[PDB]
Amino acid sequence: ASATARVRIYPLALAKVVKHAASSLQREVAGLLVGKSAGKVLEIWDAVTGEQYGTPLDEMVMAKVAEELSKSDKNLYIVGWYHSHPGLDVFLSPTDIDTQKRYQAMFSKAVALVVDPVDYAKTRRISSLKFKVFQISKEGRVVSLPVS
Repeated sequence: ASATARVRIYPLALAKVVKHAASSLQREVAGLLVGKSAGKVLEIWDAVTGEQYGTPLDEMVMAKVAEELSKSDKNLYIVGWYHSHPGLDVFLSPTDIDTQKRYQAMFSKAVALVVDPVDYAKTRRISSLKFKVFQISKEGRVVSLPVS
């Protein structure tokens, strides 16, 4: 359906995304996914961001993400992004589609992890996490990828 067949999100990455998203329920937070492909499987090993957590400048976002990237594993690379949409359920907005298309122009296997962390933050159970991982097909459809 799209360039990447499926995705494996390592627990430390998922933890980082969820902590960010769940710590910031008033905001549609974002960051980068760090990992590597292994054939048709895209591995998400880590996540970084230049955004603030919680209740809160491009110049600060750039510094912070550069600092995080400087500490990242040199055998890994940017494989996508995440975006939280508290209370909106899980889909790519029109804006998100544009962004994802831009990511894919940088790296054809890039993916978009969308999370709605409201229920997780209420229940404190990962099984209440609402998320999907998306890519955009050539013909412009939003495709939801298998995730382990």
